[PDB]
Amino acid sequence: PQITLWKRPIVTIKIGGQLREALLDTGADDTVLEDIDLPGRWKPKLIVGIGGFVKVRQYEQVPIEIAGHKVVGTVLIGPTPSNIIGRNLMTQLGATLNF
Amino acid sequence: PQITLWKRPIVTIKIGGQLREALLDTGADDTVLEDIDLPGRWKPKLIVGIGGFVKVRQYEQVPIEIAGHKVVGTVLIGPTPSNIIGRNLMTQLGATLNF
Ligand SMILES: CC(C)CN(C[C@@H](O)[C@H](Cc1ccccc1)NC(=O)O[C@H]1CCOC1)S(=O)(=O)c1ccc(N)cc1
Repeated sequence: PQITLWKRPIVTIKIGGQLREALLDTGADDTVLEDIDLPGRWKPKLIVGIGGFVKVRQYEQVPIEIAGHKVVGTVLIGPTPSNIIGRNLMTQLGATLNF
Repeated sequence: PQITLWKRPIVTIKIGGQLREALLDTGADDTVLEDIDLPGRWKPKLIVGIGGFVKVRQYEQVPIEIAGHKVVGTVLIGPTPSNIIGRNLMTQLGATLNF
Protein backbone atom coordinates (compact mmCIF):
# COMPACT_ATOMS: atom_id res chain seq x y z
CA PRO A 1 0.00 0.00 0.00
CA GLN A 2 0.81 3.72 -0.29
CA ILE A 3 -0.02 5.87 2.74
CA THR A 4 0.01 9.54 3.51
CA LEU A 5 1.15 10.93 6.91
CA TRP A 6 -1.74 13.21 8.03
CA LYS A 7 -2.47 10.46 10.58
CA ARG A 8 -0.10 8.11 12.40
CA PRO A 9 0.96 5.21 10.10
CA ILE A 10 -0.53 2.37 12.18
CA VAL A 11 -0.70 -1.22 10.87
CA THR A 12 -1.92 -4.54 12.19
CA ILE A 13 0.65 -7.10 13.29
CA LYS A 14 0.39 -10.76 14.27
CA ILE A 15 3.22 -12.20 16.39
CA GLY A 16 3.23 -15.44 18.40
CA GLY A 17 -0.58 -15.85 17.69
CA GLN A 18 -1.31 -12.41 19.22
CA LEU A 19 -2.84 -9.50 17.30
CA ARG A 20 -1.67 -5.92 17.92
CA GLU A 21 -1.31 -2.55 16.23
CA ALA A 22 2.07 -0.85 15.65
CA LEU A 23 3.38 2.41 14.23
CA LEU A 24 5.58 2.26 11.06
CA ASP A 25 8.54 4.33 12.37
CA THR A 26 11.29 5.36 9.96
CA GLY A 27 13.08 7.05 12.92
CA ALA A 28 13.46 3.70 14.72
CA ASP A 29 16.42 1.44 13.79
CA ASP A 30 14.75 -1.49 15.66
CA THR A 31 11.26 -2.84 16.29
CA VAL A 32 9.98 -2.45 19.92
CA LEU A 33 6.72 -3.95 21.29
CA GLU A 34 5.31 -3.65 24.83
CA ASP A 35 2.12 -5.54 25.07
CA ILE A 36 3.43 -9.08 23.99
CA ASP A 37 4.61 -12.67 25.10
CA LEU A 38 7.50 -14.31 23.28
CA PRO A 39 8.91 -17.75 24.17
CA GLY A 40 12.59 -18.77 24.20
CA ARG A 41 15.91 -17.18 25.21
CA TRP A 42 16.54 -13.41 24.87
CA LYS A 43 19.45 -10.95 25.58
CA PRO A 44 19.23 -7.74 27.73
CA LYS A 45 19.65 -4.49 25.67
CA LEU A 46 19.30 -0.65 26.20
CA ILE A 47 18.15 1.63 23.29
CA VAL A 48 17.75 5.39 23.99
CA GLY A 49 15.13 8.03 22.93
CA ILE A 50 13.59 11.36 23.69
CA GLY A 51 13.59 10.79 27.53
CA GLY A 52 16.69 8.55 27.74
CA PHE A 53 17.04 4.81 28.49
CA VAL A 54 14.57 1.89 28.23
CA LYS A 55 15.73 -1.62 29.24
CA VAL A 56 14.47 -4.23 26.64
CA ARG A 57 14.62 -8.01 25.91
CA GLN A 58 16.02 -8.78 22.45
CA TYR A 59 14.37 -11.84 20.83
CA GLU A 60 16.03 -12.96 17.55
CA GLN A 61 14.44 -14.59 14.45
CA VAL A 62 10.85 -13.93 15.59
CA PRO A 63 8.25 -14.68 12.93
CA ILE A 64 5.95 -11.59 12.57
CA GLU A 65 3.10 -10.66 10.11
CA ILE A 66 3.00 -6.88 9.36
CA ALA A 67 0.07 -5.62 7.23
CA GLY A 68 -0.28 -9.20 5.92
CA HIS A 69 3.47 -9.75 5.08
CA LYS A 70 5.40 -12.58 6.79
CA VAL A 71 8.99 -11.63 7.85
CA VAL A 72 11.47 -12.84 10.56
CA GLY A 73 13.69 -10.55 12.59
CA THR A 74 14.68 -9.12 15.85
CA VAL A 75 11.95 -7.90 18.13
CA LEU A 76 12.72 -5.87 21.21
CA ILE A 77 10.28 -6.25 24.12
CA GLY A 78 10.12 -3.43 26.67
CA PRO A 79 8.23 -0.36 27.88
CA THR A 80 7.47 1.93 24.96
CA PRO A 81 4.50 4.29 24.89
CA SER A 82 3.65 2.89 21.38
CA ASN A 83 4.46 -0.39 19.64
CA ILE A 84 6.82 0.50 16.75
CA ILE A 85 8.00 -1.24 13.61
CA GLY A 86 11.52 -0.05 12.82
CA ARG A 87 13.68 -0.12 9.76
CA ASN A 88 15.01 -3.66 10.64
CA LEU A 89 11.60 -4.99 9.55
CA MET A 90 10.46 -2.24 7.14
CA THR A 91 13.43 -3.16 4.86
CA GLN A 92 11.98 -6.70 4.60
CA LEU A 93 8.69 -5.16 3.26
CA GLY A 94 10.67 -3.16 0.62
CA ALA A 95 9.25 0.03 2.23
CA THR A 96 10.22 3.45 0.81
CA LEU A 97 9.65 7.13 1.77
CA ASN A 98 8.64 9.29 -1.20
CA PHE A 99 8.34 13.05 -1.59
CA PRO B 1 12.99 11.70 -4.12
CA GLN B 2 12.26 8.05 -3.32
CA ILE B 3 14.41 6.48 -0.59
CA THR B 4 14.85 3.01 0.82
CA LEU B 5 15.33 2.32 4.58
CA TRP B 6 18.55 0.21 4.75
CA LYS B 7 20.16 3.37 6.18
CA ARG B 8 18.67 6.10 8.36
CA PRO B 9 16.63 8.54 6.24
CA ILE B 10 18.76 11.65 6.91
CA VAL B 11 18.18 14.92 5.00
CA THR B 12 19.71 18.38 5.01
CA ILE B 13 17.74 21.22 6.62
CA LYS B 14 18.23 24.99 6.67
CA ILE B 15 16.52 26.91 9.47
CA GLY B 16 17.21 30.45 10.64
CA GLY B 17 20.30 30.54 8.30
CA GLN B 18 21.80 27.45 10.05
CA LEU B 19 22.49 24.18 8.21
CA ARG B 20 21.84 20.83 9.93
CA GLU B 21 20.96 17.21 9.23
CA ALA B 22 17.73 15.58 10.50
CA LEU B 23 16.05 12.17 10.38
CA LEU B 24 12.72 11.82 8.47
CA ASP B 25 10.72 10.15 11.29
CA THR B 26 7.23 8.82 10.52
CA GLY B 27 6.93 7.79 14.19
CA ALA B 28 7.21 11.43 15.35
CA ASP B 29 4.05 13.58 15.36
CA ASP B 30 6.24 16.76 15.74
CA THR B 31 9.62 18.04 14.57
CA VAL B 32 12.32 18.31 17.33
CA LEU B 33 15.81 19.87 16.86
CA GLU B 34 18.56 20.24 19.44
CA ASP B 35 21.46 21.98 17.95
CA ILE B 36 19.69 25.30 16.85
CA ASP B 37 18.96 29.07 17.71
CA LEU B 38 15.52 30.46 17.01
CA PRO B 39 14.50 34.02 17.88
CA GLY B 40 11.09 35.24 19.12
CA ARG B 41 8.59 34.01 21.74
CA TRP B 42 7.99 30.28 22.42
CA LYS B 43 5.92 28.05 24.83
CA PRO B 44 7.07 25.21 27.20
CA LYS B 45 5.88 21.71 26.09
CA LEU B 46 6.73 18.05 27.16
CA ILE B 47 7.03 15.10 24.76
CA VAL B 48 7.34 11.47 25.96
CA GLY B 49 9.37 8.80 24.10
CA ILE B 50 11.24 5.61 24.76
CA GLY B 51 13.03 6.60 28.05
CA GLY B 52 10.45 9.10 29.40
CA PHE B 53 10.19 12.92 29.29
CA VAL B 54 11.89 15.84 27.47
CA LYS B 55 11.12 19.53 28.17
CA VAL B 56 11.05 21.50 24.83
CA ARG B 57 10.43 25.05 23.54
CA GLN B 58 7.68 25.24 20.91
CA TYR B 59 8.36 27.86 18.19
CA GLU B 60 5.41 28.43 15.82
CA GLN B 61 5.45 29.38 12.09
CA VAL B 62 9.20 28.77 11.68
CA PRO B 63 10.40 28.90 8.09
CA ILE B 64 12.46 25.72 7.37
CA GLU B 65 14.01 24.20 4.18
CA ILE B 66 13.97 20.36 4.15
CA ALA B 67 15.74 18.57 1.26
CA GLY B 68 15.36 21.77 -0.77
CA HIS B 69 11.62 22.36 0.01
CA LYS B 70 10.45 25.53 1.80
CA VAL B 71 7.69 24.97 4.46
CA VAL B 72 6.56 26.80 7.69
CA GLY B 73 5.52 25.04 10.86
CA THR B 74 6.07 24.28 14.44
CA VAL B 75 9.55 23.40 15.53
CA LEU B 76 10.26 22.01 18.97
CA ILE B 77 13.68 22.84 20.44
CA GLY B 78 15.02 20.53 23.12
CA PRO B 79 17.32 17.65 24.03
CA THR B 80 16.94 14.84 21.53
CA PRO B 81 19.72 12.40 20.67
CA SER B 82 18.92 13.12 16.98
CA ASN B 83 17.28 15.97 15.10
CA ILE B 84 13.96 14.65 13.74
CA ILE B 85 11.47 15.84 11.12
CA GLY B 86 8.03 14.68 12.15
CA ARG B 87 4.76 14.27 10.36
CA ASN B 88 3.77 17.95 11.01
CA LEU B 89 6.34 18.91 8.36
CA MET B 90 6.46 15.69 6.24
CA THR B 91 2.76 16.30 5.33
CA GLN B 92 3.80 19.68 3.81
CA LEU B 93 6.26 17.77 1.50
CA GLY B 94 3.45 15.36 0.35
CA ALA B 95 5.55 12.48 1.80
CA THR B 96 4.24 8.91 1.61
CA LEU B 97 5.31 5.46 2.92
CA ASN B 98 5.04 2.72 0.26
CA PHE B 99 5.34 -1.05 0.48
C1 LIG C 1 15.39 9.65 17.09
C2 LIG C 1 14.43 9.18 18.18
C3 LIG C 1 13.38 10.22 18.48
C4 LIG C 1 13.95 7.77 17.85
N1 LIG C 1 12.64 7.32 18.38
C5 LIG C 1 11.65 7.00 17.33
C6 LIG C 1 10.58 8.08 17.19
O1 LIG C 1 9.84 7.95 15.95
C7 LIG C 1 9.59 8.14 18.37
C8 LIG C 1 8.61 6.94 18.43
C9 LIG C 1 7.60 7.15 19.52
C10 LIG C 1 6.25 7.27 19.22
C11 LIG C 1 5.33 7.52 20.23
C12 LIG C 1 5.75 7.65 21.54
C13 LIG C 1 7.08 7.51 21.84
C14 LIG C 1 8.01 7.26 20.84
N2 LIG C 1 8.79 9.36 18.26
C15 LIG C 1 8.78 10.33 19.17
O2 LIG C 1 9.53 10.51 20.10
O3 LIG C 1 7.84 11.23 18.85
C16 LIG C 1 7.80 12.42 19.63
C17 LIG C 1 8.93 13.36 19.21
C18 LIG C 1 8.21 14.54 18.70
O4 LIG C 1 7.01 14.04 18.16
C19 LIG C 1 6.56 13.22 19.25
S1 LIG C 1 12.62 6.38 19.73
O5 LIG C 1 11.24 6.17 20.09
O6 LIG C 1 13.53 6.94 20.65
C20 LIG C 1 13.34 4.83 19.27
C21 LIG C 1 14.70 4.68 19.36
C22 LIG C 1 15.30 3.50 18.99
C23 LIG C 1 14.53 2.41 18.57
N3 LIG C 1 15.12 1.23 18.22
C24 LIG C 1 13.14 2.55 18.52
C25 LIG C 1 12.55 3.76 18.83
